[PDB]
Amino acid sequence: SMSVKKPKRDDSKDLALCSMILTEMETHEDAWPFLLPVNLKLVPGYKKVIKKPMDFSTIREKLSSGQYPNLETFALDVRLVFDNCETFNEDDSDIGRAGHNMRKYFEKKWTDTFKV
Ligand SMILES: CC(=O)c1cc(-c2ccccc2S(C)(=O)=O)c2cc(Oc3ccccc3)ccn12
Repeated sequence: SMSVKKPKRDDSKDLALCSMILTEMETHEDAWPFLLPVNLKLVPGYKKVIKKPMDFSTIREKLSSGQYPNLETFALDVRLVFDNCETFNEDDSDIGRAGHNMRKYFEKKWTDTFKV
């Protein structure tokens, strides 16, 4: 509260660390469904069903241009990729499996990087 400062984590390396995580994501063999925005002209349903599309190229651009206020906003966009993937794709399909794999990959890096 006013004039009562809470201790806060050192956030100075967050940008570099999130960039590194995103690079690891981008180069994963199963990243292929997530590299570019879902093609709204070619993918019937997508536009209407998925209210907030997100993908790794969009996140990279946002990260490179100061559009994440903090590391949590970054993680929210990463998780949004995988949440959209699950909404739109069967768990059993190649894309749905890829999404599950990439979510797991991401969360382990997230915990290992930012949870002490
Ligand atoms: C993430 C997702 O739901 C998704 C991703 C693609 C896709 C897959 C392969 C290459 C490129 C893309 S993208 C990001 O350019 O859309 C995809 C494709 C979908 O429908 C198809 C599938 C085959 C042919 C045409 C459209 C549906 C969902 N996604």
